[PDB]
Amino acid sequence: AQRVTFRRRNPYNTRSNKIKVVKTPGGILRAQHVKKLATRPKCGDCGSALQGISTLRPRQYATVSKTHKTVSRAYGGSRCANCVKERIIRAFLIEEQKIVKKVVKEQTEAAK
Amino acid sequence: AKRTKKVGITGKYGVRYGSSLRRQVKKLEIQQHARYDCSFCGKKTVKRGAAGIWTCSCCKKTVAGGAYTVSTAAAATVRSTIRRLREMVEA
Amino acid sequence: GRVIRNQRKGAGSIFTSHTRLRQGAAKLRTLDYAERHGYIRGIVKQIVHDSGRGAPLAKVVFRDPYKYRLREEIFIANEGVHTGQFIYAGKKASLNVGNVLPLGSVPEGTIVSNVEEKPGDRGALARASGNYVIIIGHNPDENKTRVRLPSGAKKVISSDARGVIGVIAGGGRVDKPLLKAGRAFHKYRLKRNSWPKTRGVAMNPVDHPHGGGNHQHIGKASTISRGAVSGQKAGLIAARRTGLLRGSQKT
Amino acid sequence: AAQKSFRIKQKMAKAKKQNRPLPQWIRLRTNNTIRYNAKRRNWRRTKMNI
Amino acid sequence: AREITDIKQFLELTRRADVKTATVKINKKLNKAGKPFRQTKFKVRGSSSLYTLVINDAGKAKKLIQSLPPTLKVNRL
Amino acid sequence: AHAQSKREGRHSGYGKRKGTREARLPSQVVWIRRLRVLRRLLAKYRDAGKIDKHLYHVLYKES
RNA sequence: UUCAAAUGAGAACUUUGAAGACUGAAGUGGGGAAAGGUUCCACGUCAACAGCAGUUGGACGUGGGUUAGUCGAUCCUAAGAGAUGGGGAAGCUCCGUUUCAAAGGCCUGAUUUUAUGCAGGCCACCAUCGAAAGGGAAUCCGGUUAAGAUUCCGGAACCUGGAUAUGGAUUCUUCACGGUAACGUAACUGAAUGUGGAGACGUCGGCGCGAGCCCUGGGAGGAGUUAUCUUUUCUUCUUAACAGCUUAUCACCCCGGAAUUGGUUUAUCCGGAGAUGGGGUCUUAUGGCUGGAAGAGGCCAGCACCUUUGCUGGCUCCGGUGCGCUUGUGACGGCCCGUGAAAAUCCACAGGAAGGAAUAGUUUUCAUGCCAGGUCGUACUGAUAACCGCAGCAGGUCUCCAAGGUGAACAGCCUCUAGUUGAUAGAAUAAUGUAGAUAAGGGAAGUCGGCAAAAUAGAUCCGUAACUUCGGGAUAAGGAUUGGCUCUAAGGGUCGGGUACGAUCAACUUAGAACUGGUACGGACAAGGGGAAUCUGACUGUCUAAUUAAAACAUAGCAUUGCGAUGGUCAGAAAGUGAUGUUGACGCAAU
RNA sequence: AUGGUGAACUAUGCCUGAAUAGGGUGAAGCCAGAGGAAACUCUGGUGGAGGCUCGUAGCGGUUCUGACGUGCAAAUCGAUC
Ligand SMILES: [Mg+2]
Ligand SMILES: [Zn+2]
Repeated sequence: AQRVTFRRRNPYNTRSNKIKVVKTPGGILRAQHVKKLATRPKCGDCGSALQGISTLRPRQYATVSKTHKTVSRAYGGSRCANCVKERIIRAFLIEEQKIVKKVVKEQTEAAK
Repeated sequence: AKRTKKVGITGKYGVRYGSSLRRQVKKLEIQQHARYDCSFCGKKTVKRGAAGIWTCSCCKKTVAGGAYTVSTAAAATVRSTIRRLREMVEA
Repeated sequence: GRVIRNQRKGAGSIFTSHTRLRQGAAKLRTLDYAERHGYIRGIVKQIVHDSGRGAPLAKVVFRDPYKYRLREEIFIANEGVHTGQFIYAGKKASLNVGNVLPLGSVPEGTIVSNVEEKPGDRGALARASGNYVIIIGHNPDENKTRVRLPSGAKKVISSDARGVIGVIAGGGRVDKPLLKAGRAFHKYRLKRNSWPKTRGVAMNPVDHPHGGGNHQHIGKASTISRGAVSGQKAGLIAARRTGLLRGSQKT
Repeated sequence: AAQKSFRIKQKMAKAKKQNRPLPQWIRLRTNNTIRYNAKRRNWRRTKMNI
Repeated sequence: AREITDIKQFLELTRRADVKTATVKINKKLNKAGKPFRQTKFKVRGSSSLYTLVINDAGKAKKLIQSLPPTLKVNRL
Repeated sequence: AHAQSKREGRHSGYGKRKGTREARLPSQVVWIRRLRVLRRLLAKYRDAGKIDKHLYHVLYKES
């Protein structure tokens, strides 16, 4: 039934003043201050959290290696697997449709 | 069973604000919280986020709309008026 | 006496606008060169709520015609506009809702919103929810267009003024009674501090023209002249008639 | 307060140096009239207003 | 603050030219209720980390005591 | 001693109650236990094969 | 409050011991913010102050005491403040913060007379100040002082910046491979430019999980009671930051193709845009194991001593339960004419500039190895005595942690930890007072007036009118029961079958029945008096701080009036000036 | 009358934080059942809405026209609310 105190001069229950009670090897209960939780990175278009990427605080993405921050595929660490598939599909169909419109319209003008 | 006879969604107001004023609100609250039909994915999943903003939970599509119904009647007659004026410009 | 509440609003000390969460300046696209002779296609990214107004706003994205850049626009969403749409902005752009077209290049009877009244203002009349403009008649030579305003006014503006075809989203926002004092509290928590309103007749004579007296009353006519000065203009400004509206507009 | 600016703590050090009675030998001076310290200040009687 | 399992790496790490001290600690542990054994921990002080190699076999543990280089300052406690 | 005594049913009469029936034990808590037991029972029957998906479905809606 | 001892000239008041008490965890406890400034601690000491006293003190005299890369500030921006270029103003000064400015600076080259002239390209934002509760790089445990510690000591870490070599990785297919895939790894060239993400966000409701505490069983120790009983009551059995491995609801991938529709939540949503099912991938909150680390801390036993003092031994283990309390977190739902900040900073992606390989090259997003981390703050109180109230003032002053019982209850009452036992005392018990109470018979006759007081009161069952905007009124009104003890019944989890039941374990929940007593039992505490009407305000809300809380004001709803921007309304001495206005009649302004 | 100083009290706006037991009632949505000349009506669950309600902390300040009224206090104290 031991009671704890803040270990810093901020007395108020603000967002960056979170504490949790642990038991130290001294047999006593201290409130140890905890950092804010990290939000996952999101896809550019869909906005869903994209898997394979570590969830860290923004400054902590500088001391982490490259394999934790991106996936192999094109637009890897930024876009979804299916969104990358979507623009792969979309790009092909209408770069092939343009060269269909290109040959179709030149036929109409050539007839006249 | 049938918990209320006529107050419906406006039971939350209890005995306040007058009977007629409670049933103006009931009509618009019924529409603004109703689920509407997705014109892109074909599902009954369109919900109001905020006045004029109707997001379909499936297919994640947002359409601009009226305050309390997805498509106001005055807007729909506009969409047909533009159409008939359009189909004659390139007639 | 003392200066009165409508006099104290011009100091703009506490009577300013609340603008922390307001999205931006919802203007039209600029009339640089690519609309006056052709068009340019744009995409709608997201339609979002705006604190302070009841009409949603759209984020319309265009490609920069002079740099490898993706300049984004803040338009007032037309009812019907959806995320993922394609938006065409030019002179030869089609007559479809969501497109930005000049008044002189649209047929008579067209429904247009977010309409400049001087070409290049990037936005003007018919901005509020459920409001639109209609073209009445063009004057080709000395180019002009005759249109009707949401107030019911007929206004002639330059034929090259622009406007998004259709009607602003969010129509009928006012058909719902707030039913509650505190509902008006949140309507004006994000608009401005013009709520609540003590009556001027429930006041002291030092504080208002209408204050004082053994009974709560005006005392003199509440219909006030144009030539009245700041301090005397409290009541029904410049009223031509008053009473109850019997008859039509008679405009 | 605990957290304080250097101005405040510097000016408190000035007021802590000055807080003690008259030196004893000064009243033994020729033609001396100062009988005690008339600017002595205590934390419970009057505040510094700094 | 790190663990290493292979004895091969410990002998390489103990001649890392930044190692100055190392400790040998004796712990009386209990594997089964039938008989206790002696668990000894070999620690080496690196410039940034403390590698603790835990050895449970008493015979193999003894072979590692004289396997350390003579230039190493070994602490036994 | 009192805790042990309460285990045989003593000191639980009408004169020993100050909170309502709901306050002492919430009704929604009672239903949650009821509905979860029936669902762990129906689900175990499908796994054992003692029931087909059609009978399992009607009782779920009955339960 | 009391008894005794010590000190002293002197003790109701100081110290120590003992006894009796209180605060009772939204404390009379432990920390802070604002404020104070040395009040903190030691020694000496009582002329003055502590409205009695005084040997004591927040007093007096003399001194000691605040140790940081990691905690803050320092940086960003918010509402705002504010230079400049200018424009007014006789003028002190006012406007205005990107405005009618030639407004600025980074990478790479070229010469190694060499400073950076000179090759170039890129850039158009734009002073600065403004939060010790916003945003934000990184430290934990144990020990230590008279007084300081996430700052000292010991140990063990991490971050930023900067030099830097080795190992590793890769190439003659010049700048990696594996998996159908979601994706993985120790790395695994990528300049300008552009795009994306994190930073980055409401509140309430219930539900799942974690942490600490609470409760509890066995065992190893210590203490208490023991006329009697009690395998008994109290108490110790702990594991940090950081690191490795593993651990996940959600989400996603492959197969396959669904009505006799199925799956499924406490809460009803999802599936031919691919359901159920089978198999996998991922976030690492969180949990487990291991390193740290038992060497620390805790609890005991034995042996010496003026002693600076010690030494040596053990044990520090294994579980259970939950609508419990507090707190964190997840997936959802409700709500809005409310939809609930900004920037610094950090990362990723697209793009292909350039540089590169064979007797040899390249990567410092892999590991290890080297050096530095400035300045100011840091003691103490934080309040019936350190702040503000003329004071050591029954007032005021923002916040964190929160044990057991009764009980719905961070109610009221009792107790544990911790802290107090402070408020001038002594003797008697007149009147009159303040506060607390009880009264025969009557029951408002008192009084302006039931003012004051009394009565009712918890819970369970029964029953409930007029009227009504159909939501209420309503706990209407009005009845019964309530303890203790001995029982009875029902309400769960997990394991057991050739491809009905049995065993084990564990919650208080309800209902019923006998018996029992001076008819008692929400036994203290806690806790609505009710009804019939008239006037008035619709309601919730707000105000005369310190004589008026209302029929006043507000309010929704209703209605009117002005204005399309060369405008309405208003501000300004003036201005290349302003508010609404980041606005646009479903608006703004005035009634 | 001239020139200055104050929003450390208080008023209102804006910015950024923070706080708020335990009960009663039981709105939409959802499930099942019953009566049924159909039409439709009824019942029991579920759920947890409201500028709802009893009532703590908090914020306030109705009555005793109580205490006090050369006070503890230049506005406090107790009960009731
Ligand atoms: Mg029939
Ligand atoms: Zn859809």
